[PDB]
Order: sequence, then structure tokens, then C-alpha cells
Amino acid sequence: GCCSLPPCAANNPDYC
Repeated sequence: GCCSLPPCAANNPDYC
């Protein structure tokens, strides 16, 4: 999922 994936977490600080 997003929050455990570096590129995704960094691009979605609002969610993660």
C-alpha cells in the first residue's frame, strides 16, 4: 500500500 512504499508516501504526506 501507499504508506509503506517510499515514492507513494512522499507524494501523499496528507494521507500517510
